[PDB]
Amino acid sequence: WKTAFYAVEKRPMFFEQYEGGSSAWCVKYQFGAEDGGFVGCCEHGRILQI
Amino acid sequence: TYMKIADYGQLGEYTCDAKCDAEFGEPGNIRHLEGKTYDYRGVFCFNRKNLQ
Repeated sequence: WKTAFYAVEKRPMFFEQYEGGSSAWCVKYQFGAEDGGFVGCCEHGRILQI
Repeated sequence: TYMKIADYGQLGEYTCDAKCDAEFGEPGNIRHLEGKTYDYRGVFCFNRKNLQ
């Protein structure tokens, strides 16, 4: 697995008060994260079926 | 000239405690008006001997 499938991480989870859309009586929070993944060389794995 | 502020508006309203907003209120006027000043003058003469 260390070379058959790679995981790509760009920016971890983050939270922030969304100034704008939030007034003196109601807050609007906004969270997010950015990541991805792909396969490496797929002659390194295998799968079992019926 | 000078200021004359007419009347403060009605701003607050005692809204319900659910809405995420206020409600607009009436404005106030200031009425920058002016005023002038007058002058007062006159004269009087004399002789010179008849005053000595």
